[PDB]
Formats: sequence, C-alpha cells, structure tokens
Amino acid sequence: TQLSQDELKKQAAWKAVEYVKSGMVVGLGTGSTAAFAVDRIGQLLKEGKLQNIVGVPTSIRTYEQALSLGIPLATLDEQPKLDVAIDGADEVDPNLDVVKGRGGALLREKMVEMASAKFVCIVDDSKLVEGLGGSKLAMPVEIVQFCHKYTLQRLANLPEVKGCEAKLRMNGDKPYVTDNSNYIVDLYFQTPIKDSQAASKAILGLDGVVDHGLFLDMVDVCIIAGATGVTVQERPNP
Amino acid sequence: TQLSQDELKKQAAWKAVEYVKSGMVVGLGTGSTAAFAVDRIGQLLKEGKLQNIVGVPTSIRTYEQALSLGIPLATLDEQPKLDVAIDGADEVDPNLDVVKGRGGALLREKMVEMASAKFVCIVDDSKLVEGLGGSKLAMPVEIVQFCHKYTLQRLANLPEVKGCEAKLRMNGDKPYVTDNSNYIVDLYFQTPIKDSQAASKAILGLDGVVDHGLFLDMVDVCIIAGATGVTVQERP
Ligand code: NA
Ligand code: NA
Repeated sequence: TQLSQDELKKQAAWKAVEYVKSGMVVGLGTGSTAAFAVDRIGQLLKEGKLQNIVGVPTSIRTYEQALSLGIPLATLDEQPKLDVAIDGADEVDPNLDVVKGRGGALLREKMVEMASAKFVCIVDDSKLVEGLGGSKLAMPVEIVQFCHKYTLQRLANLPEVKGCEAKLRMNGDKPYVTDNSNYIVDLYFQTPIKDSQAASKAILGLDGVVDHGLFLDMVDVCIIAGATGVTVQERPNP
Repeated sequence: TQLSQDELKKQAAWKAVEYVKSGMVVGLGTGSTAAFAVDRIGQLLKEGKLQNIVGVPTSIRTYEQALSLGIPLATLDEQPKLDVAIDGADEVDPNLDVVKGRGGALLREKMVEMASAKFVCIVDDSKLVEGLGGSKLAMPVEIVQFCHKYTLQRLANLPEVKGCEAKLRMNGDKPYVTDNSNYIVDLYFQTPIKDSQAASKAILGLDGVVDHGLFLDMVDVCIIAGATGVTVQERP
C-alpha cells in the first residue's frame, strides 16, 4: 500500500545481491527490476564490500549501465560459466517457471542464464501468475524472417498453445528485429498454457522458430517483494 | 561405369519430375541434383507439357534459377500447402531419414519440405549410408551469430553427439553466412549418430541453435540413380 512498485523492485533486487560473493562471475539481467540489482552491485564494488567481480550483461542497456558504474564486464565467449545470474521476469508461476524476454533481450538472457549455476529471479508480486501466459500480455517467440506470416499462423495453430492470439511485433513501420536479426511473434493468452514443457518443445520443434520466452526449470530462487514484505522462494519440488 | 555423377544426378531428377502434375504447388530444392529437376520443370512448362505450376524455392540460389526459367513462384506465406517437393540429400539411411545442408540451405529446405504432401528425394547412389553421420562428412547445424564460439563448444559437448568434431563453416577466411544471416557449425562423426531422434531433440534444445541438417520422418520417396539404373524406394 505505501510501497510503490519501484520500491518493491528495489527491495527484491537488494536481497538478491546477497547471493553475489567476491570473486564471482555474475550474469546481469535486463529491465527495471534488474537495473536496481546492477546498481547495487556497482555500489558495493565502489564501497569495497565486493571485490573481484566480473559481470556478463544480457542487453545493450545493461552493458551501458554496468559500464557507467565501473563494473568489469565480459561476454559468454570469455566467461562461459557464471556463478550467479540475477534477472527479472515478466511472469512467475508456482513452479518458478517464468516468461521472459517480453521487453527484448530474450535469447541473450536465456543463453546467459542457462550458463549460470544459480539463477536468482527478482520480481515485485504483480508478476505472479496462475500459469504461464496468465498475465494476458505478450509471450514472445523469436523466429526467422523467411515466411514469417506462415510461421505466425503455424504457431497460433499448435495444439499446445491452442486458443492464443499471435501478432508480429512491429517497431513502427518496420517489424521489430532482435540482436540476431530475427523477428518476434508475440503470443497472447486468455487462459494459461496448460503444459508449458509440451508448449516449449512444440514451439522449438517448429522449423522457423529460433527460441521463445518460456524459461522452464531455470530459476533456482525467486525473490518476491510485496506489500507484506520480501519472500525468498526456493524452487519447489527439488 | 560410363555414367558420370552428374549424369546420374540428372537421371534421378528427371524421374522425380514425373511426380509433378499440372496444377501443383511444387517445392524446389537446392544443389546440383535438384537444379536438374528445376531445369526440367522449367523446360516442361515452356513446352506446354506442364501447366498451372507454382514453385516455392528453398534458397535464394534456386529462386534465381527458377526466375531465369520463367517458373511462376511463390512462398509459404501464399502457398502454405505444397503437393510435391523435390530436393537432394547429403546422406540417405535405410529408413529414408537424411542429412541435408552441406550447400547451406537446410533451414528453408526444412520449412518448405515439411509443408509438402510428398517429399521426393533425388540422389546418386554415393549418398546412401547405413547410418546418419556415417559418411564422415558434415552434419550441419545453423546457429545464431551471437557468441557463436560459445555455442560451438556447447554443441560439441551434447551427450547425443559428444565425440564429434565441430567446425564453424568458412567461406575462405570469413565465416559462411546462410540465406537467413546465420552461421553454420558442421559436426563430423567417425561412426554414425547413436540416436538421430535424440540428437535432433538435443540440438534443437540448445539455445543458440536455429535448426539442423537431420531431416527425419520427412522423405516419402527416394529416387536413386546408380550405374545399374534408377531405383525408386518408398518409405518403409
Ligand atoms: Na491452378
Ligand atoms: Na543445402
């Protein structure tokens, strides 16, 4: 009630930075919640409370932010194994399966976080969903440019996502393009995806798809900030 | 004996074009074998032997070839259902599972041929293998450019292929770029892949991978030209 969404995001972020220890290679997430964690890491480095940190950014925005804070930076090519990654999420379900990449940086986030021994996800409690898709907001699929209308229709008609709407993401007059020159088809649900693993496999199995925003069996710890306080949720059913 | 590899390829190609009937939407393959079939379709149209054909090219190269022949063209966006697709293969195993993409066009070939009611594969008999990977030549994987060095190492270490060699495909001193602006990592095996379906799943499951050259449960008919003559094998 008194705590704004931004204040909750920052509370979750600071709790997550407690998983960062001196000497670690850290995956630096993207978006407004992650930006609070990047700033906290930068602050702690400046204060000498952390030392010998290398960050791997997941977006141009994060690269620029971390560079401005003086955080040493590397790429996955240079540091292919990360100790901890901290990132936000667009949706979090009761399994700690998440939708990510809605705002961009989908594949980079996925590749960095798959390379991380511990993935700490930070959210305010508005990101909790009954099931993936349940926010009714975009669930992104990265696709090749060739025959993108065909692929969009193919996606919308996959049994595993039956009932969704699908829209090619536009950047004004031109289709939006990812870091890898691919297009995005956003899927929109009115009820959650029933079997997220089956949906992930079916979408990846579609020739023409590069990747998608279902980040399954990846998050190890979710930090959830809400009006009542901050909850640290280890992944259920280990 | 007297027949050269190119002559065998053309024999297979001409036999495959017999599956093309007036009225059809036809997937047009890529590579030297398929090019003979594209040229034959174009000839038959010019001669009036075929009518009402639309072609759907699997590469920029084949688009250009069909353009030069006057074959009406479309894409899956306009013709999502094809009647017949004719294409080559790098390896053909006993069940008509194949490896493709040595020419770079695996992705669009896969999309086009997956949309085709009948996929006719044309080869000379040097392409037949007992098991996929068994040619000891490239099993291609199309990957995104971002951190491709990283992706190549992850690819090489997947349980399903671990043991192979993995090489970023080069065009001289620069990496090869596909029609989709991606790179290719070619995997090289000394013995056939243990489980091609499992290898397909694992490779597709690797974030950074676009698609790969294992074309499983796709070919319906394989036309094989060898010194003895032309053989027609339907899917077991
Ligand atoms: Na017609
Ligand atoms: Na090819």
